[PDB]
Amino acid sequence: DILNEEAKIVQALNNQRELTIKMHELKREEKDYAHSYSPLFSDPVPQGGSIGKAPGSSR
Amino acid sequence: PREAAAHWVPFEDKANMPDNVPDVVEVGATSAPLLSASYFIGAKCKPYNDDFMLCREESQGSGAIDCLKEGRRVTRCAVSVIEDINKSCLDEFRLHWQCLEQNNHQLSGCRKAEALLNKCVFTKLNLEKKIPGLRPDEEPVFLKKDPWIKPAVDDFKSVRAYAEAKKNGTL
Repeated sequence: DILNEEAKIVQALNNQRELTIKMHELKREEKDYAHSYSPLFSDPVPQGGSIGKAPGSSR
Repeated sequence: PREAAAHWVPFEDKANMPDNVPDVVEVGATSAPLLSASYFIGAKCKPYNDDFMLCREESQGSGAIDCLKEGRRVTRCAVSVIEDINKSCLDEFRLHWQCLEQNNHQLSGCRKAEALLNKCVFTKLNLEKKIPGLRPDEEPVFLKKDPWIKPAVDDFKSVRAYAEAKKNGTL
């Protein structure tokens, strides 16, 4: 009855160790432009400055 | 796109277009003839000008060399318009752009020669001068009677020709 209450605590601490190692991996994972910039307007493509615009300036 | 400043030096190059590009007639019309015949070269050559700018859009940064074949045709068809308007109404076209030579090339100051020219070209060259983007129940501005903005001096030749066209009944 004491070895099982050992193993419960050790299971509950290896759960926290794996929880930390996961949450440290989750930080260095790269993130989408829709999550790490504005959600609305998910493109990085500008089309900026359109009053005297020349066709052929797009690429 | 930006203006030359701080001691710009103009230079020209005596050279020729290469062999593979065919020769093209260029427009010799000046700012008042070109601004006069602008609406009629825009009426006849809408799909050619549209083809040129649409090609230039689709081949980005290609630009110059890859839509040359179509910028041939826009210059050719506008030369066709101005040759036809010469041979049709040289006198009234001349009346219009000689009016536009004064008054800062403002189109606001030459209505009475413009009416004569628009009638003569719609009668014979059968092209009409229109303003697009203009939804109905909005009068086009070169049709209105008593505009607020009148020129300083009506030129004399077009007032006389306008009164003579009233008396002839052609107006």
